[PDB]
Amino acid sequence: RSSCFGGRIDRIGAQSGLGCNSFRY
Amino acid sequence: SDLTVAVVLPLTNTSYPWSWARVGPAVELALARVKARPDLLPGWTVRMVLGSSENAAGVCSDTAAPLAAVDLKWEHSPAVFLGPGCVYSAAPVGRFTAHWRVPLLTAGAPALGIGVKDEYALTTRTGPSHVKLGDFVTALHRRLGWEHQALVLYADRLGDDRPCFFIVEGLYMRVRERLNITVNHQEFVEGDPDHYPKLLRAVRRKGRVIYICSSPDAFRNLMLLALNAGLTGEDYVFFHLDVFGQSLKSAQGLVPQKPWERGDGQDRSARQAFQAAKIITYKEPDNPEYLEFLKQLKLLADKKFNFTVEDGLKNIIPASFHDGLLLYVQAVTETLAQGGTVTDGENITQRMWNRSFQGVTGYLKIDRNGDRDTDFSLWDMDPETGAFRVVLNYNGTSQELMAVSEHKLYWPLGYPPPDVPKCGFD
Amino acid sequence: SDLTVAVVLPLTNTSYPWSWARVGPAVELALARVKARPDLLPGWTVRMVLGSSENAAGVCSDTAAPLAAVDLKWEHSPAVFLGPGCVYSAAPVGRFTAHWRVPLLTAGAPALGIGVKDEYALTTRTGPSHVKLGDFVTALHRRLGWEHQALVLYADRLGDDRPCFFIVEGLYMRVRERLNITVNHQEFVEGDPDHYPKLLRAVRRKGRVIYICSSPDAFRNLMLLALNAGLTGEDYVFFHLDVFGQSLKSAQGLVPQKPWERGDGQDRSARQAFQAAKIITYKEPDNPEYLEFLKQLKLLADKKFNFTVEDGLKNIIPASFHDGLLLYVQAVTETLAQGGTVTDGENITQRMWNRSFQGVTGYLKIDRNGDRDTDFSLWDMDPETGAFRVVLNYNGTSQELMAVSEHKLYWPLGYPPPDVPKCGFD
Ligand SMILES: *[C@@H]1O[C@H](CO)[C@@H](O[C@@H]2O[C@H](CO)[C@@H](O[C@H]3O[C@H](CO)[C@@H](O)[C@H](O[C@H]4O[C@H](CO)[C@@H](O)[C@H](O)[C@@H]4O)[C@@H]3O)[C@H](O)[C@H]2NC(C)=O)[C@H](O)[C@H]1NC(C)=O
Ligand SMILES: *[C@@H]1O[C@H](CO)[C@@H](O[C@@H]2O[C@H](CO)[C@@H](O[C@H]3O[C@H](CO)[C@@H](O)[C@H](O[C@H]4O[C@H](CO)[C@@H](O)[C@H](O)[C@@H]4O)[C@@H]3O)[C@H](O)[C@H]2NC(C)=O)[C@H](O)[C@H]1NC(C)=O
Ligand SMILES: *[C@@H]1O[C@H](CO)[C@@H](O[C@@H]2O[C@H](CO)[C@@H](O[C@H]3O[C@H](CO)[C@@H](O)[C@H](O)[C@@H]3O)[C@H](O)[C@H]2NC(C)=O)[C@H](O)[C@H]1NC(C)=O
Ligand SMILES: *[C@@H]1O[C@H](CO)[C@@H](O[C@@H]2O[C@H](CO)[C@@H](O[C@H]3O[C@H](CO)[C@@H](O)[C@H](O)[C@@H]3O)[C@H](O)[C@H]2NC(C)=O)[C@H](O)[C@H]1NC(C)=O
Ligand SMILES: [Cl-]
Ligand SMILES: [Cl-]
Repeated sequence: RSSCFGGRIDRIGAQSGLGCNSFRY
Repeated sequence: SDLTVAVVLPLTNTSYPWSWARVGPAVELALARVKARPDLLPGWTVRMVLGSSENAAGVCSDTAAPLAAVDLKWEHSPAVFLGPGCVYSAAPVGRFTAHWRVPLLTAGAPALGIGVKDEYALTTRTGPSHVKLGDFVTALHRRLGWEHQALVLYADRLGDDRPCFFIVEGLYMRVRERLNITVNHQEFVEGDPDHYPKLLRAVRRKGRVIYICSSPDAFRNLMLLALNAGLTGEDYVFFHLDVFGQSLKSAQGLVPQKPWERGDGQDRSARQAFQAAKIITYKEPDNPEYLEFLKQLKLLADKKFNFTVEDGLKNIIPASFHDGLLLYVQAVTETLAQGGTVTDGENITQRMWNRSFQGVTGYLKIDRNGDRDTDFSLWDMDPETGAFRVVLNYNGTSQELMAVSEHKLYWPLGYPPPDVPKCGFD
Repeated sequence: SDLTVAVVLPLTNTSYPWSWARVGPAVELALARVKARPDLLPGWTVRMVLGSSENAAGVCSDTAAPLAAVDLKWEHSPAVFLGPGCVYSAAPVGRFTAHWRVPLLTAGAPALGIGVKDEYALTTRTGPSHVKLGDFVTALHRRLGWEHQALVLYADRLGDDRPCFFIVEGLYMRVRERLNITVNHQEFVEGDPDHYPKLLRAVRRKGRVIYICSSPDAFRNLMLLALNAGLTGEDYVFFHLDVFGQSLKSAQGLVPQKPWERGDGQDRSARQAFQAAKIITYKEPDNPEYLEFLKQLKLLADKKFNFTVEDGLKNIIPASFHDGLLLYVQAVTETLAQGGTVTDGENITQRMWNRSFQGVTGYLKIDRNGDRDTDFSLWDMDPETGAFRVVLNYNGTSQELMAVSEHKLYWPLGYPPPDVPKCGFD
């Protein structure tokens, strides 16, 4: 598992990160 | 001479708020009311073709649902799709129906990305949206002096539709869009005890206004550990993001409402913990048409679907399918009334959008984006009895927080604690 | 009497490594070699039906590609699918073909999740995989004494296939699966200057072994700012995750290789910066069959596809489609040879898996998981000339790092700097 990586392949689960470390969003 | 409605929902699994065992009778009720109304589609015989969104194991599927959508599209050429309600079912079907120029109605699919109607064109959501939860949290913060920092804890079960992720994503994005305060977030795994030291530590380092999206038992255990570690309502407030009231009984009976009560000899400790805990849920519709709809839904589901519709907040999903369907038939009839056809998806959709409507759920406003405004209730403990009750109510269309039955939101200090402690978090 | 191959790739956009203008001639070469071989499918006439994976704007699409897959499946009932190469195109098509019990071959789709063959059953990847990048990084760390902490910076363009995200995911997950060291990560936006203070600060606080997946110019600018802020090869090593060698010319000519050279009077500063920089790429195939394949690919693409195939690492994708197609025809012929049929997807697939093969790319091993082992080169600066050249080579099947032309990987200190500084990062 991971908070950011491994969560399906669909643009629906890539609208905010929210588990990830990002400067965008 | 007849209207073809394609349905893509769970036809066999009855565990979902939008399962067909529960949505099917609500749709039958709506079709029967179209028949009895001579002002809605006079002469048309609205037929329905069904398609299961669930895979071989029975859970809703990012593969079964879009396949079912293609099967119904080429076999019946429907004018409108109904469902799915799962986020990962609804996204691929949504993109198909957007490309097919076919309207899509659903009371599920509350994810942030379905709201991008540039992609999900002609998608109309008549149930809750998770950005609307961000609207409520925004009003809650404005009306309480929290303008700095909040912490969000969320956990899902591997292999589900990730409900808490999408709830937290909607809250996170909308709240920072409107308040731009620091919203810390942390995902955990409920069955993994390794995470509870990390969580408790992260609670006393990353926020004082704390939102937790999790199972009732996880929220309970997290509260017990917060009391055991001396985190009380004087400094901390713990909101349980329990939109379907899973931690509470239905608003019909079962008086009183006790989420901390479990029967494991811990209930005495849990009550003192839950003194710092408030629960956010969808709002039960008040109007008597709802209660009458509930009685007719229970009868029709037991008769034609061999299913027993229990009481609870989850019933607003079948009620919203019901209302959405009538709101669509109105719009089609209006489109036919001005020279359109049943396949003028964009004309039909724009009649439904930015429009108020009266249904079994009471007043429902489709906003400019094609998403129903969502009303929320805030539950709080009465310090005398210890039971939880609605003390605040949020009208999603007007964005107003109204006190409920002259109740007062309980604070151990007499007022909400500051979202940032005294001399920093250290 | 004939075999139907369904293709779902970009039929019109030629910007992709797996575009049809480049993969189509490589496939025509492979079909022509099947015809000329009496040991591969004797008498069969392998037919091809095309489907474009791109949307109306021309970019590869999570909607066009699965729709195209359904069209080809019900119109032709193919025995095998070829493509897509985009991750978001390949994931829905992969779940369809898994459900249709139809094998799928692609040299694209390198994302971590495609590797879950319980879901993407009968999916065979004959091109690179991003977990294989994690294997190379693992070997690089073991063979260099870095067993504590690395930092990963990655950026994408909004609306693309997120290539850098998936590269970094494959690296991140596999490296911690095998070394369990601390891998800090940070996403940025290349065109957003606000991020470069944040990145430079995060470089000097979250790691000394630093991997960057970005465009050449972003990697160059980050290097220039790291020199300007006094970050040199004595303490830091910056790996550019440039798997297709976009920052380098082709290995055919254009001697020498200078990525820091841009013609803006900064090239003098850039060279001293790039003294701390190494570039990770796919390995150019050595074998002379590859060069002959390249000559024939260029001729056939200019003749039958009106396209000009320039030299470069991206050509390993059409070469691997070629090789995977031949590797499949062998398996079908072997399945026919032992009483099977062309639709014994699982039998055919298992003949292809855990199998070594000889193709125009040389030695290629399909592992137990159905994914081709991937070889990587490591480029380094010659401190005399300043030009970059391959100094290390990674064999993916044996996981060995062998020096290249007796070269030495340059270090300003004589050996790699420690992945953790002296008295911590403070
Ligand atoms: C959440 O906030 C919403 C935002 O205000 C509320 O919406 C309001 O809802 C009320 C009724 O529920 C609505 O009132 C009028 O709506 C008609 C359109 O303007 C108007 O024609 C009506 O007037 C007629 O009927 C009344 C008797 O009811 C007569 O006295 C009049 O002479 C006339 O014949 C009716 O008054 C508001 O327009 C509407 N506001 C907006 C901005 O949409 C929601 O009701 C509220 N929900 C809850 C549960 O509190
Ligand atoms: C990356 O590492 C891989 C793992 O070691 C290498 O794979 C090895 O590749 C070689 C050839 O490329 C292969 O050699 C033998 O393969 C046959 C199967 O065992 C065997 O029958 C062959 O033997 C025949 O031919 C030789 C002459 O070539 C005669 O002398 C023999 O008597 C016999 O007739 C051949 O020797 C290895 O088996 C294979 N190893 C594994 C574990 O798969 C890759 O080659 C390497 N790639 C690069 C680019 O370095
Ligand atoms: C009806 O739907 C229910 C929820 O969608 C479903 O409950 C869940 O069932 C799944 C199995 O499909 C359980 O999970 C497992 O999922 C994968 C697939 O096997 C495994 O690899 C995982 O490790 C995990 O064990 C869920 O835990 C379970 N959740 C709950 C709350 O019960 C029902 O099974 C469905 N019932 C029918 C009859 O279809
Ligand atoms: C062939 O494919 C190229 C890459 O897939 C593509 O390049 C890119 O074009 C897109 C437009 O589709 C640019 O981006 C924009 O995408 C959305 C959709 O309009 C916008 O909302 C975004 O804000 C963004 O501006 C990319 O920037 C661009 N990328 C590159 C590297 O050029 C070509 O346009 C395609 N060409 C043809 C003929 O199909
Ligand atoms: Cl569904
Ligand atoms: Cl593609």
